[PDB]
Amino acid sequence: IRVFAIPPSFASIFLTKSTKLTCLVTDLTTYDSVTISWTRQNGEAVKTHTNISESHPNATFSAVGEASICEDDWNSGERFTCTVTHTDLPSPLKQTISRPLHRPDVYLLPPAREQLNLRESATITCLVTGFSPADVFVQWMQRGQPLSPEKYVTSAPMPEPQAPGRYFAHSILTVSEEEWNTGETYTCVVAHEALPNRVTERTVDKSTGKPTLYNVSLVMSDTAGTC
Amino acid sequence: ESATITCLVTGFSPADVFVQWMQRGQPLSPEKYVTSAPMPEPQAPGRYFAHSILTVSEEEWNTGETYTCVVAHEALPNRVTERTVDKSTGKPTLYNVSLVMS
Amino acid sequence: VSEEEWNTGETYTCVVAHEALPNRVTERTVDKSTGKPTLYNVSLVM
Amino acid sequence: ERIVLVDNKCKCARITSRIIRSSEDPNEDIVERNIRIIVPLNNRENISDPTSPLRTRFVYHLSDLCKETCYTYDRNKCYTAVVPLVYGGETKMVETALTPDACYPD
Ligand SMILES: *[C@@H]1O[C@H](CO)[C@@H](O[C@@H]2O[C@H](CO)[C@@H](O)[C@H](O)[C@H]2NC(C)=O)[C@H](O)[C@H]1NC(C)=O
Ligand SMILES: *[C@@H]1O[C@H](CO)[C@@H](O)[C@H](O)[C@H]1NC(C)=O
Ligand SMILES: *[C@@H]1O[C@H](CO)[C@@H](O)[C@H](O)[C@H]1NC(C)=O
Ligand SMILES: *[C@@H]1O[C@H](CO)[C@@H](O)[C@H](O)[C@H]1NC(C)=O
Repeated sequence: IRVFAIPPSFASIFLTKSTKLTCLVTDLTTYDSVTISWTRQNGEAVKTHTNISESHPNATFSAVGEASICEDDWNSGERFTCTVTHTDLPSPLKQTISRPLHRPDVYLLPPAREQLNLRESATITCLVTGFSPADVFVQWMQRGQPLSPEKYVTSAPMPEPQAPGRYFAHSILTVSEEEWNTGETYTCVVAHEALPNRVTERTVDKSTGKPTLYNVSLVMSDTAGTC
Repeated sequence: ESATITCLVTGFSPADVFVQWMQRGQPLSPEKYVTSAPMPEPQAPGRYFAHSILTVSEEEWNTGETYTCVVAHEALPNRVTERTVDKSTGKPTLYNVSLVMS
Repeated sequence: VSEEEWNTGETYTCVVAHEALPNRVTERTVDKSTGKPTLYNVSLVM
Repeated sequence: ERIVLVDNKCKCARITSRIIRSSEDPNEDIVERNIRIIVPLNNRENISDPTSPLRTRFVYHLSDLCKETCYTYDRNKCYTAVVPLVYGGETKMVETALTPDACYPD
């Protein structure tokens, strides 16, 4: 009988386009179809749990109050409460969750040259910094197709020493060094609250970067007005 | 507004990495730089990666400064590996300037 | 080292062991590209 | 084989980058920017106003033109002004065509 109330993440409200306001109760007694009420100030209760634990070898009966509601509902930030009606514990379990901006400086870095010299692999990170709070969605774009979650890893956000309010999150894209040599445009896509389009598109490739040679060519032309 | 240098560390299997930042050959305060906790890469489950982030003023970066990043780990041959960059740490950036009076 | 090796530009790091070093060891790097600082060539064609 | 990143017409800049393909070796291939910017060298500071003096100082902010009174005329657009005309006591203001082949009746 675990007392836990977890809210969804702002990365999930765009990745899945759905929200679930749940009372995470695990290690419950082996009683099927328990009555768990997760009601807000308005009074609506979540739907009964389906496709969830009913009998497990570890006896961790996970009774979760999952229900598909509007994504804008939790954006409005109504207060949600948990009410537990269980036969083993007559006393109900009560817990309440609630929610309390800077432009996300999502800026992109090229791979180091020593990665190229080693010829083992190449790494690209999107330095997602200067954003508050930690809720952020990081996704990778290449060849016009979303990369599988296996290939990339996004770290948990950490407090920034320079700005206590603003946080930073880093996510590396590890690819074969032969792949980066050919142009795949390695597009970086992010989502954050204090952002106009909800998407900022950043791009790094081999075409754009610090160049080895600069030929700036000017002609002291007299025939003007034709360019 | 600032200059941020990312210290990318990959390949430590015991998952216990310690990173400092030294400027001008002297150690820096732990407040300025922050090091993330290790977590494994998907390519190599055995190995782990961690990042050290230092934020410094852009004007100080314009002046030639070392900002050496050093990584301490058991599996290193000397147990300490230090790497450095600079404003001109890259390729010499050859020019090919052309001016025409035609 | 061989002259042809230096043209290939391997790192050749140097380490020193000492008590007075706060890290007890420090590293330096020298390559073929450690010099040649922003060499320019400008063509004035009429 | 070159990607034209930015082609601003008034500054007449051509921001384009090319990569020289190297031989069979580790990658040290040269990345270049093929920028070719053209000066009018005789246009005036206020491009719309014909009565301006010669401009000598041409300021080319390369980062700015990627994303300010502009330098050279564009044949696609019209840079036109109004000039007074007199047949006698009366004064009439008539729009004029500063450059040909741009505002020609088509
Ligand atoms: C000098 O450039 C300025 C722009 O900085 C222009 O002045 C105005 O331009 C608008 C748009 O063409 C006109 O509607 C106004 O009538 C102009 N102002 C005046 C006082 O005429 C213009 O291109 C140039 N100014 C002049 C006087 O030619
Ligand atoms: C710049 O250099 C390349 C070769 O490196 C050449 O093909 C190109 O024409 C040069 N640019 C100009 C404007 O001449
Ligand atoms: C730049 O160097 C190339 C050789 O890589 C040469 O062909 C070209 O003429 C040079 N550009 C000049 C002289 O403007
Ligand atoms: C400029 O430098 C390049 C690089 O070596 C060279 O190939 C080119 O011919 C040079 N041009 C002139 C005019 O010196």
